Amino acid sequence: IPGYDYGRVEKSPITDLEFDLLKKTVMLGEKDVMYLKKAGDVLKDQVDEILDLLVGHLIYYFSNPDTGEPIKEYLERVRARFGAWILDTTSRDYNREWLDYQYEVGLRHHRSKKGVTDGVRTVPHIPLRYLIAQIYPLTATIKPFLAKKGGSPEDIEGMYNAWFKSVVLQVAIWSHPYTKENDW
Amino acid sequence: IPGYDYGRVEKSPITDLEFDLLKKTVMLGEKDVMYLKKAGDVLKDQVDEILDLLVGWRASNEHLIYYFSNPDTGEPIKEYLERVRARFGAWILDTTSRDYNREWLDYQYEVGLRHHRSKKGVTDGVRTVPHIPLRYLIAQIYPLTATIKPFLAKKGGSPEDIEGMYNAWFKSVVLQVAIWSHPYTKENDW
Amino acid sequence: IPGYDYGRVEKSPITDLEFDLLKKTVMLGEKDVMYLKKAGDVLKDQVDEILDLLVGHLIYYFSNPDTGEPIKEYLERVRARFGAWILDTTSRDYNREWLDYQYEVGLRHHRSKKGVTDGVRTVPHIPLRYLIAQIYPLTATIKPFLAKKGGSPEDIEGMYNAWFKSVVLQVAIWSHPYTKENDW
Amino acid sequence: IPGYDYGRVEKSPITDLEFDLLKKTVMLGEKDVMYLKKAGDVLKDQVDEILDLLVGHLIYYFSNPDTGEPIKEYLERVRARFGAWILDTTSRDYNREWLDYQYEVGLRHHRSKKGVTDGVRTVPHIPLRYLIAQIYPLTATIKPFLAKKGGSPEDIEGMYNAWFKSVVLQVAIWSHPYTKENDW
Ligand code: HEM
Ligand code: HEM
Ligand code: HEM
Ligand code: HEM
Repeated sequence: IPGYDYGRVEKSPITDLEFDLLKKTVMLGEKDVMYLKKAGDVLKDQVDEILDLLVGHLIYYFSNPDTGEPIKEYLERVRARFGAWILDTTSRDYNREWLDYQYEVGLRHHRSKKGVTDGVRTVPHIPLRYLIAQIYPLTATIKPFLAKKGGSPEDIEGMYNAWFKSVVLQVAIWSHPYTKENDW
Repeated sequence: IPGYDYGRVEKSPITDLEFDLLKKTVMLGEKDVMYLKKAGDVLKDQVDEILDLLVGWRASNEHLIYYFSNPDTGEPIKEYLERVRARFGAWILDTTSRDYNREWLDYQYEVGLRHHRSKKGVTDGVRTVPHIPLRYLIAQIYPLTATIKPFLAKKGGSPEDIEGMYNAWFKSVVLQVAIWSHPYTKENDW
Repeated sequence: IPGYDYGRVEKSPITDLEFDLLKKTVMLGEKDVMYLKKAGDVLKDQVDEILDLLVGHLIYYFSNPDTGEPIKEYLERVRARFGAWILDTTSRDYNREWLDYQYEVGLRHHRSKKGVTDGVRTVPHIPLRYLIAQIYPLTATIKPFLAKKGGSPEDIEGMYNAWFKSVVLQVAIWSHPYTKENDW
Repeated sequence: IPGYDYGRVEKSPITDLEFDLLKKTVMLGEKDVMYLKKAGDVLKDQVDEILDLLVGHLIYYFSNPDTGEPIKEYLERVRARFGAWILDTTSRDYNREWLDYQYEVGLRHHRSKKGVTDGVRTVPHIPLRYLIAQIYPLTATIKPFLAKKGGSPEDIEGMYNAWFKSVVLQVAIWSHPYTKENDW
């Protein structure tokens, strides 16, 4: 998967303790790690059906800004990495390697690295306000996929809440290159 | 409620269209507005029980008390916790029952400045931790969303009712934090 | 100097803009900052003489209230901090650090923290009316010391007026814990 | 100066006595404190010239590790703090405040906080061996600047040796987060 750089990016300037504190704040515990891995099982085999809901109004950020035309090759390549992110979110251990890639992913929404990974000339920057807003649809979208394979509501809620915790935590990490020095 | 300034704050530097776009991004529709108002009914009469989970000076609040504290001594400011708790109590019902209009937007922006070094501590005249880091505001989206759901369900009803109320609350919390981030983010990055 | 906490106190609940507006109102400009620093030169070597005029209708507030007896220790320790305040007033940059200490000093006249710094059992509270009244003697007392080393009357007036501006500004800050919520 | 945190950092886990013993071992006495302050006079007005020799052999540690490309903003911001360190080394009183900042500076070479201050993704860790080796060039580089303004060789040697003592003492402090528990 071109540009997919999990495990191959530089050290994010967030410390291990600050990360641990962040996981504590979103209440990401051992239970959620289990629920996440279980979401990975439930979602593994529905990724394309998830991808069709999300990536294949914010089309604009996949576009050439001067013409407003979307970049097919940008959408395809990001979609593929997003497909991997679905399973990275569920199945990776949320360790320094994970933190570093989440930070990378945040830089790629940011003017710092947006468009660079796919070599496209695109909207340079995704405003923070939309990254945070997106927490809702990207959280809520997953839940029908978590439930389709049945099980217990407490299973579905545990998986769902763990996913929710991860999305928030990710966006919390991503905000670091968006926020003023000292305000993060 | 001292410091509670809903309807009495200055114009936030966010336009009406950017706000509307933000509500559209979190998918805050007329269904959610209805669900929010219905959460207001379900929650109004459980606020103190909600407040005890989140904010008091005899609450249950966790790794967060520090931001209610004197930084040099680490001691929490009882009067800060009580006054904020009262405003938080009103915020619960403001979140459910207010119309999400310019007046609302302006107060959400105010509330974000009050977590920010710009106005934290000023409202209660306390000498406190000057600034709540953005990372924690965003992280808090989860516990402040998830905490509400048992209270939405206690009075029974339909799961689709509870989910509608719950999701609307979720949308509001995200939208609020999205607004609050504006004084935290670099010029042009919001 | 025990209790002398310049640079080591918490954030006063006064904003940077409200402080700047306050300096604007007392007309504290770049000229006064220069004149203040020059007062610092003129006064540093007369502090003890200054202190003997001021601290070594006030005495009651240095006293045990039940017996009316003054607390030697309290007077000695405050005098020392006052000695430092003379030079802090002239030589510090009037920035957030300064503002925070002025606010601290106001709390120490207030029932909020009077007596705490020196661990004394004393008159709990200095009434605001006397803090404001004291603006005059604490301003006017300094002027002979500003003039003793000679120079130009315009020098002496510039130093004197800057000192006057600072004393007012300080008391203006101190009033915040004395005034009703919303009335400051 | 962004990130420049002298006087604003937490308590280093080195005691006052262990610090005093360290100054005793490098033979940092009252004479050196005087010589240091005199170096401060001699160097204050040559800092940029000094900075151009050192920071604007080990560029890699200012770099992105994956690409080896140096981070201009990292070099700029560190250079500015280094400029302040030159004058902090000469002019500060070597007290607890100073010790705490030296410890901070050592953590910033260490994997514990390297890159965090400037939010850069960089080489995570400066190996201890290079911190110690650097004692020589960072000591010897200063001496022509100490001599340029003339004076006595005994003046230049006193300033030079005091600088030498400080650099060693600093690195001695910095080694604490690098060394095994109990071996420092
Ligand atoms: C309104 C908000 C958002 C918009 C408009 C947006 C759009 C984009 C775009 C254009 C890219 C590719 C950026 C580049 O490298 O040039 C991208 C990458 C990605 N986004 Fe977003 N995004 C948003 C928020 C989010 C959120 C909250 C998540 C949650 C994780 C997310 C997940 C991803 C993933 C997984 C990728 C691919 C990352 C990779 O390269 O591995 N996005 N998104
Ligand atoms: C989604 C996240 C959050 C929500 C929904 C929320 C809600 C609120 C509300 C409603 C208020 C009072 C507003 C008013 O004065 O009218 C408030 C104030 C406050 N909250 Fe938060 N809060 C959040 C995050 C946080 C975090 C992470 C902390 C860290 C402990 C925190 C600590 C405080 C403090 C110290 C105040 C007093 C602020 C001040 O000095 O004015 N809050 N919060
Ligand atoms: C009638 C008016 C005043 C009375 C009775 C008074 C008395 C006192 C007392 C009892 C203290 C010790 C407070 C404590 O317990 O810490 C004190 C501290 C002090 N006062 Fe006043 N004061 C008055 C007005 C002023 C004014 C106008 C100034 C001008 C700046 C001033 C300057 C100071 C200073 C510098 C200190 C030491 C602050 C520190 O702790 O560093 N006072 N005064
Ligand atoms: C081979 C050895 C060294 C290398 C490769 C190196 C490189 C660096 C780097 C990359 C930084 C930025 C660190 C950060 O991310 O915060 C830095 C900061 C700094 N270095 Fe070194 N350094 C070395 C040894 C030394 C020595 C012996 C000194 C003597 C004091 C010194 C003085 C400084 C100073 C003063 C700063 C800025 C401290 C501050 O943030 O205030 N370095 N150096």
